Amino acid sequence: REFTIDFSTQQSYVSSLNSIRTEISTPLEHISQGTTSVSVINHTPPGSYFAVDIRGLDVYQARFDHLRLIIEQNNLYVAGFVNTATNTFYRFSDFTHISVPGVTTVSMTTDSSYTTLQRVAALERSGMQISRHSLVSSYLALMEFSGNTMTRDASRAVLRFVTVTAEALRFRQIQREFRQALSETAPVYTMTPGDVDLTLNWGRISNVLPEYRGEDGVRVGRISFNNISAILGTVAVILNCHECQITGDRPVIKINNTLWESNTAAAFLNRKSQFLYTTGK
Amino acid sequence: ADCAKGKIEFSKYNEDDTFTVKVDGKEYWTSRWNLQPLLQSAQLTGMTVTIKSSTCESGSGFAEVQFNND
Amino acid sequence: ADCAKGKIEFSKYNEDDTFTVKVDGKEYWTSRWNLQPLLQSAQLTGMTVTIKSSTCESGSGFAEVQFNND
Amino acid sequence: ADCAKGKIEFSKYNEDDTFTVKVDGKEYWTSRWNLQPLLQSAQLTGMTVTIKSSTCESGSGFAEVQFNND
Amino acid sequence: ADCAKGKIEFSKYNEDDTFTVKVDGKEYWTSRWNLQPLLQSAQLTGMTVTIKSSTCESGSGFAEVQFNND
Amino acid sequence: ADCAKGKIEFSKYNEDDTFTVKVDGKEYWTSRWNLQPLLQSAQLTGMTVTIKSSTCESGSGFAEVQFNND
Amino acid sequence: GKKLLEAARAGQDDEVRILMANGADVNACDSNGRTPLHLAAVRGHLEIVEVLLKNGADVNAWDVIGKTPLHLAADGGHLEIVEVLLKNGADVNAWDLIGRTPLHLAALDGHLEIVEVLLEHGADVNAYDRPGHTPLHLAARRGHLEIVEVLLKYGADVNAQDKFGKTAFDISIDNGNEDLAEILQ
Ligand code: NA
Ligand code: NA
Ligand code: NA
Ligand code: NA
Ligand code: NA
Repeated sequence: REFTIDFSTQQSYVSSLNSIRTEISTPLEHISQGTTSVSVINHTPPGSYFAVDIRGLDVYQARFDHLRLIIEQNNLYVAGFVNTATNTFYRFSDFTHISVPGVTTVSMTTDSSYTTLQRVAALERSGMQISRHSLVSSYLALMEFSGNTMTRDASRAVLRFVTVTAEALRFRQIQREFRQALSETAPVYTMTPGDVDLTLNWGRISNVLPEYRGEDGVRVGRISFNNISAILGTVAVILNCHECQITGDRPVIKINNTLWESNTAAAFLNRKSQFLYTTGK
Repeated sequence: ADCAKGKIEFSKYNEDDTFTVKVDGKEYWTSRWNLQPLLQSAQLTGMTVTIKSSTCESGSGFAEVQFNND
Repeated sequence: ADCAKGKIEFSKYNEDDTFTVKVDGKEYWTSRWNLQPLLQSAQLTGMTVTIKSSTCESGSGFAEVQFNND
Repeated sequence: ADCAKGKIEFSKYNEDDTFTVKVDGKEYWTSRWNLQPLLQSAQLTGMTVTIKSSTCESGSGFAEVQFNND
Repeated sequence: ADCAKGKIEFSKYNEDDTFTVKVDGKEYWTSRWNLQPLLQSAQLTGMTVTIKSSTCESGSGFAEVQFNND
Repeated sequence: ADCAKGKIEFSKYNEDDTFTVKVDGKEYWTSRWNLQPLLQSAQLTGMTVTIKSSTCESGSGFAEVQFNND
Repeated sequence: GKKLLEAARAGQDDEVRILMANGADVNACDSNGRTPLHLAAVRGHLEIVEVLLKNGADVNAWDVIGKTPLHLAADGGHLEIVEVLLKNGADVNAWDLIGRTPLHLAALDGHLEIVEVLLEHGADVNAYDRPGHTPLHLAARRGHLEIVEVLLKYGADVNAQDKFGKTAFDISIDNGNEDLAEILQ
């Protein structure tokens, strides 16, 4: 499947993300209001991907329209990008299982991880700015990119694009914060530590939310949701956990009417007597 | 003997550094410090604990306890 | 006496290795190291704690505390 | 030898301060104090552990255990 | 003085037996072992910690820290 | 040197009381007692840890480790 | 043995009497050595203690720790069961492996009535634990002002120092029990 993510306006952008979500995921029965929900990605074979045509970087203009992201559908990772003018798919090294028919595939030495991209980009996501202008710059960098090894600017472009596409698809919080940059005032979106943390906890969040049954709160590691609007305002799409499991097999523990990721509670309840701990050096 | 089996109703760190837990309506205390986090963790996670001891009268000491997620 | 009952509003490790918790608007500190992680776990999980001491003036010490779940 | 690999079915703090876990239907005890909370947290989250010991019969002791991500 | 306030960005135990945490873009360390589990638990649960010291210089030691859930 | 940076694939309490983690396909042990619960908490929560040591071959010891939130 | 110690812990006097009448041993230990008298004593079941003792259950019998039924009674605040154990010959000054008397345990848990009954039965007021902790140190620690005032009244040594030189006044300050500190001034 191919979808467009149109950055022309906040409306076009959110519409685009919502359309993608509806096609690739199904709302959780217990975390759904109207047509805004936390949805679980529908099962698809590994290797299944959907293409995202980037549009609207120059509001409503058919300009800067040769970039397509290839997104692995089951986990929403950006497997690579396609320059549709040259018909070339630059694929990350960890996505050799993704095959795009009809294009020249350039298998890269660079893997898709943020650890790598941030390194090559010499750009940390925490504090990373994204604006319409830097997405255009990002687009130009990707279109100028050629090679089997990502460059700094191409990595910066991918960090920005993954954030506003795949991460926004996962997190309504990021969709909300980033979309402000698309307004006529063209402010700058600055990725926050909290935004980064969400992205880093997506699998954990994914394993927990399906168990939610209206508890007074949800705690997953550093992430806390105090009510359903916090959940909905933050998370839009989660992995189908039916990277969901880190260790163990118990998704959650309800403690004082708060649904905790069990691993989180286990991680602060595994301390022995403090006096013995500190003195036993 | 199995003094009590159930969820911990409350726990309490005492001034003499022992630790009390109320299980199935009876209070027991233990002077074993490492049982403090073990018992508090059981209480927080809703584990069923089985307090075991030579004697089992409420307000009695114990140093054997089984923990079950259920 | 029951000095304060409620959720831990903040906890604080002090330079003298004591540990302070604020419960129901009052601060109490304890020099019992064992209580540090137990109070933090209680704070993290929203346990209702009851600070017990013969002196309940905010700022005073305690070494007895009950932990209750909802 | 790797005696038992699986989730902890129950854990038990013993009167002699050793700590027992039941894994793959067999009980094993350890006197390693540090393993108590580590085994209990593994237990609470369903973490697979591998009990390693010289003897694998239920009732054997162990001083080595691997916490797996299975 | 409140030196830094924020979630813990990373923590690190150093060969010289100091435990560093990075809070609000600044690194501070403590050699109080009591604070290691407290700080790491704060880190993994996303508590807001307030590093307090008379010494707020970057890379300095601290032994006072407030923990808040947020 | 940064020997390995990644999630803990397994941890193991060793017979000599040291504690081993497998990170990036290599095993590292530490005799630092403070690190045991911390490393297990990192494993439980999938924290990326960075093992730093003067030798990086599997089987090397370490006494320095960073706990990150990725 | 397990059934007679479960019955004892549950205070089920007719089940204790039926098991005894079917030949269950009155002295039957669990693992860790806990006997039916230990369980009855910790639960304060007076009736169970009297029927066990009048079936010939050993009053001094010791856990693996060296805790006796009079220690378990004392830990649990069970005044009447302390009094009947003493009146059946239980040693007031029995010390566990770690030197803890019943007066130490009572003090530790704030139980003023059994501190007073133990003192009146000849409990050693100043008895030293292995780290040199007296009842006054355990009661200043844990913040039990009423215990600390019943001690002192009975001639407890306020000057007494533990294995680290630390007085009762020290250990109240280190527990932040300012009313205990005042009472110890
Ligand atoms: Na749409
Ligand atoms: Na759908
Ligand atoms: Na889990
Ligand atoms: Na008992
Ligand atoms: Na006080």
